Amino acid sequence: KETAAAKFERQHMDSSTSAASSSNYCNQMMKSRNLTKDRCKPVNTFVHESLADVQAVCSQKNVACKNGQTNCYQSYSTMSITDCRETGSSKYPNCAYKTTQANKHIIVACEGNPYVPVHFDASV
Ligand SMILES: Nc1ncnc2c1ncn2[C@@H]1O[C@H](COP(=O)(O)O)[C@@H](O)[C@H]1O
Repeated sequence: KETAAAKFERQHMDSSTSAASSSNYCNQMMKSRNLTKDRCKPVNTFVHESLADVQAVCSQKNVACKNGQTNCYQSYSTMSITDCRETGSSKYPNCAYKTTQANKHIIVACEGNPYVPVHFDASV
């Protein structure tokens, strides 16, 4: 079965591109990562850094989580990311997304032993 750590990797990791993310990127990735199977997931972020670098965030700057938990961490450095946002005309099963590359600090929630990312909270 798929662990929370694996789900985070599926939903949020894309180390293969540095982030020349085409206009087509979100359309393709939201589908291929199975984020459009049940509904169109409204928003989602992909991180274009190594797994090691993203895992390392769990020992970086501790910040409050949006849900009020205390297990969130902000990256000390900016990271290459791509935000995917569902368009107004997007209609499930044909989910359509605006692709936006940015370089921002990421905030992730971590759990477990080993202590690893399980939720993408924000970018700042
Ligand atoms: N502080 C947290 N620790 C662990 N999981 C969380 C936290 N905050 C939210 N979540 C949930 O973790 C799941 C993964 O989120 P996402 O990475 O957005 O798919 C979501 O269902 C969130 O509601």
